[PDB]
This record gives sequence, structure tokens and C-alpha cells, in this order.
Amino acid sequence: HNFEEIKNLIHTTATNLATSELGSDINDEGDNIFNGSLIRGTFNNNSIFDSKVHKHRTTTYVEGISTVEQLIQKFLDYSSTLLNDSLLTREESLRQLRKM
Amino acid sequence: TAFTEVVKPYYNIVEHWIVKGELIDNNNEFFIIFDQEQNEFNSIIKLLPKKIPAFIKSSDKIFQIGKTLIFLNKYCRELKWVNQYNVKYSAILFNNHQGLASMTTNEMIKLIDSQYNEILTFLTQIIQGNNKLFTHVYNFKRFYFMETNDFIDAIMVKGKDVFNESSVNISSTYLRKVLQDAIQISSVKNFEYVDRLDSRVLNPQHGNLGWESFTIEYKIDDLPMSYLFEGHQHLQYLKMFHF
Amino acid sequence: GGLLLQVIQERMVYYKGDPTSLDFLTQLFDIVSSDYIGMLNQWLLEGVINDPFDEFMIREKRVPDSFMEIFQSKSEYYWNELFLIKIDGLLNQFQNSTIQSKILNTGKYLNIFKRCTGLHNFESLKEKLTTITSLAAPDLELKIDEFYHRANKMLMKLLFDGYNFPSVVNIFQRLFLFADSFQIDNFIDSTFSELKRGKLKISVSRLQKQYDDIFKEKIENKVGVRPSVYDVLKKNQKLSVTSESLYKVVEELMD
Amino acid sequence: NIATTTKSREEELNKRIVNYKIQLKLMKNFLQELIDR
Amino acid sequence: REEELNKRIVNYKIQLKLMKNFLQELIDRNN
Repeated sequence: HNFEEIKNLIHTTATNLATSELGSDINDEGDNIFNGSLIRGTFNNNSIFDSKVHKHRTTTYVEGISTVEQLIQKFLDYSSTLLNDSLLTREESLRQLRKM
Repeated sequence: TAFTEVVKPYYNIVEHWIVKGELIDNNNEFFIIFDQEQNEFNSIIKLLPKKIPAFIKSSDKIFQIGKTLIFLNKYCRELKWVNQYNVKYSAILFNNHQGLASMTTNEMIKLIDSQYNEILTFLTQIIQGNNKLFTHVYNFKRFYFMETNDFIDAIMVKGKDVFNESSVNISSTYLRKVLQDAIQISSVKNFEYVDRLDSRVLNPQHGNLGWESFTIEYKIDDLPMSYLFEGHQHLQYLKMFHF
Repeated sequence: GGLLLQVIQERMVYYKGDPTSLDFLTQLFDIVSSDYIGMLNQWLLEGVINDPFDEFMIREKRVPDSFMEIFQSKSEYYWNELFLIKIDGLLNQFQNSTIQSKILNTGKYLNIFKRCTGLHNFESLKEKLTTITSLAAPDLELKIDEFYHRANKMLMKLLFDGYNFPSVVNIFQRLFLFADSFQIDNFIDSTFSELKRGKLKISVSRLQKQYDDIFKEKIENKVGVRPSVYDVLKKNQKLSVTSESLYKVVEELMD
Repeated sequence: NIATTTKSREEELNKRIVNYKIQLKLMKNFLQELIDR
Repeated sequence: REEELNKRIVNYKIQLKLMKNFLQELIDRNN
């Protein structure tokens, strides 16, 4: 039941990558900002906003797995689910299973 | 002669605030400031009407341009368009002209007006575009203001035994089972954003039963819109739902 | 070492309003920092550290010769412990956890790609790339994000299309969780009398062989015919008796 | 009192501890293999 | 009650960090 989700996700990722070229082109402008961007000194006050925001909201696995970190995390969560669901994580459940 | 070079740094502060949307002056010498102690976007930044200089124009538009820039490049994380905008308007401030100081008041006002229109156009195209503000407000009214009575009837019929016991006895798994069963029974299972729905118990007191604590919560945290809606509004959305 | 940039930035705060002094300090900072930008550009574009002065923040360290054989077997610790970030030499731009992680992981992923497919550099792909022009540029975060996405794109396609990871997942499912229980059923049937005997009262070496006859049997294929990933992973597996019983090993991570 | 939610809080904490017990023991085994040489 | 689990979590965070620092020390000394 848990493996069905991973199977579907990995199939979707395989199909997504099959049609995707290798290597991506990155372009940029002349960047004339100079002094309008240096912001030299100690620092700006924008540092507070970076800490204020949070990035704990990531879900829906849209278009499959897009980062290798999520690829590893999905399988780690799957293994943790297998251990927790089985009667081996608590002490009461493990003791009763061992006796049985 | 001295006032030109003395005022150039002030115009550099204004340039950084207008173009990229950042505050440079560490000392109190500008009519825009921050509040680190505040815990909501709309009130971290405040204006100082007493410190507005006489030689500056369209100050109340400068403030909005800077605030919307901060919002775009730090909450919505739309760095691509912010960079494109930065290049476009740096090519006018520093290439067409030689800075804000080397600009007549008429052209400076016109430039600020153009920036204001462009920025609010893009802010609309995001917030009421990709975010779909109206649709989520409609869903707020649909769920918090009881409109989809079938879903709530399904919750009450399915949870008629779970809610009987005290609020401390109800656990997370029973709530999840109740919510999923009610979603399947009712017509919300075909709803577009059925995933966002989530139930909770607010105050698990011994003297409070399940009926007096259950509250349905519509999750919009995944969107930048959640930062606009301060907690006070959500609390008033949970009070009216309770009644 | 890299502390000079901190001194210049500290020095530049007092002359922030002086035009000529600020221009001179900015020019000096720009030329001085160019080497650091070269190191960072090579790290993010090719995943190679070059200058042996240990100046760069991403500290790749050499494995001692005394442990070479150990680290080759457990490559996970090689690729997770012997790359570090030297916090002393970081500028305030990089003083952010997520940016540090993105830089380190982009470089590691490109290094993995090069070491796996054997390419010395990414000339064959002939892709157009933009380098970081300066540390004071406003698009540093955007450039890092783009480089990280490129590295993920390449490594993802390597793993899925080239190394056939999706089939490795099914192979692991079969071998470990018995998604196909026929073979393990034959194994248990063949060695039922042995398995139920006490640990020490039976020869250990026999179970290995009686397992290999069931699982890692083979028929060879002619030269040039591609092996299947299942074919490669069949011969890797080894079943051995261990002293740590299930009820004892699981108690730690609580005859 | 802390708000109750559909997701099991104690389950999440317990899974984190178990995943922290696997990393510790694997690291100990590796260090033992490293030290004895 | 769950304070106790959080306390144990942070204790194991420190222990893991110590083990990793031990690895780094050993490798630095062997080099």
C-alpha cells in the first residue's frame, strides 16, 4: 500500500525526464546597475525577512520528483513508515510480538 | 554648490529603495523605516510623514513601490521578473540619465508614475492571477460560512460518536478518519482543492465536548496570499464559524 | 588569507559618502576579489577545486592512504563528510544555510556526474553558460539557483535514463521485501531443517551456497549484448549469518 | 493546551528518534572499522 | 509530555555532531 505511491511517483518522474533535453542554457543582461546594486558596508536590513519566512510547505509532488534531495527523502520516509507501521517501534508492541 | 553633493547620498538611498526595494541608511535619516519586532508583513514597514523632505516628490508612491518590491522579491520569491525590472529601470536611471539628481522634477515624477503602474500591474497579475485570490476567498466563504451544508452534515453524521466524548479523548487519527469519511460521503470529494481541507480541535479542555471544539481549517499557507491575511482575520473567521 | 575582503568592507563603511574614496575602494575590492570569483565559478560550473592554498570556502579533503580501501567501500561517508564549508572565510552574502547547502550540493552533483560518465569537462554538451560577474552583484541568488537546477537536471537524467534507477527500485523491492515470494519459498523449503537449528550447531558456510543456487543463478550472454541491471545486481548480493539477533538489533534502535 | 491535529505528533517525533538511532549506530560501526586499522 | 521526546532528540543531535567531529579530528591527524 505504501509502495504504490512511490511506484506512481517514480513512473511520473521517468516519463518527465524522458522528454527533457540534457543541459540547459542560462542567459543574462549587461547588468549596468553598478553602484545601484553594490550595497557595500556591513549589510542591509533585508536579513530579517529571510528568517521571518518559512519553507516548511512543500507538497503535491507536482510533475514527479524534481530534486535528488526529495528523491532520497521520499525513500527515507517510506522506510520509516515501514518500520513504524510494523510492530517493532514501540516497546509494548515489540514485546508482545516477541512473546507471540 | 555644496547642496548638490550633500544631497546625492539621499538620492542614492532613494534609488536603492525604488529600484531593488531595499533600505540602506543605518542611521535615522530617511522617511521609511522597519520594525523587526513586528510579526506581520503589512506593518513591519511604516512611513514617517514628518521626515519627508521638501525636494522629494510622489513620496506616497515611492513607499508603495518599495513595499511591493520587498513583497515580490522576498515572499513570492519571483526573482526572475524582479531582475528583469531592475535591469530595465537601471537602464533609464544610470544610462539614459546620470541618476536621480540629474533629473528634472517633471521627468522624475513621470518615471515614478511609470514604475508604480508597472509594479501594481504585475502584483495583480500574480495575486489575482497565479494565486487566484478570488477563488480562495470564495472557498473561505464556502467552508467557514457553512455554505456546503452537505459536507458538514456528513461530518456530523460520521462523527456523531467521536464528538460525544470529551475534547481530551479525541485523538488525531480519529479526526483524520472522520474527515476522510465525510469527504468521501459528501460532494467535496470532487472539489478542486479537497486536499487543502484540514480539521483540528482548538482548546482540548476536560469540560469541553467535541461539538464545542471542532473547527474546519482551510490551508492557504502554500501561497504568498497567507502573509497578507493577518491572524486577526482568521480568528474572526473561526469565531463566526463557531456560532 | 581571505580576511582581506572583511577589512576592505569594514574600511569602506566610513567612506561611503566620499565619491573618490568610495570609487577607489570599490575598484580595489573588485580587482582583488576576482580570484575568489574564479574559484567559485569553476566550482559551480565544473565541480573542480583548483587552487591548493586552501583559500576557498568549500574544503575538499584528501582521504589518508591508510584508509583508502575503507573509504572506497563506504563511498557515502566519502561524499558526505570529506566536503566541508570553511565558515571563517565566508562573506555575509553566503552567511545563509540554504545558500551554503545549494553551493555545496551543486558542486558535489557535478563532481559525481564527471566521475561517473568519465567526462573531463562539459564541452560535449556545448551549452551556453553565464558566470558570476561579481560578489556584489544583485543576481547572486538567482545564479546559484540556476546552477543548482542545472546540476539536478543532469544528475537526475543520469540516474533515471542512464543508470536505470526505476528498475533498481523494483529489484530492491523483490530482493528485500519479497514482492515475488517464489524464490525465497524455495529457499526456505530447501533448508528447512537447517534454519530451525541453533546458531552454532550448524555450518554457516552451507547456507551461502544453498542460497546462491536459488537466487544468483546465471546464464551468460555474448560479448556486446548489454547486461540487465537485474543481472548486475544479482551477483552483488550476499546472505550471511550474523551474531546480532533481530530482537537484539531492533532493541538498540528502540541458542 | 497545545492544539490537536489530524497528523500524529508523537508519531512524527518517534520516527525522528528512530532515524537518529540508525544514523548513530551506522556511524559507530564505521568509526569502529576506521579505528581498528 | 512530549517535551521529553524533544529533549532526547536534541541530545542525540549533539551526540551525532560529536561523532562527526571525531571523524574529522581522526582524519586530520592521520593526514
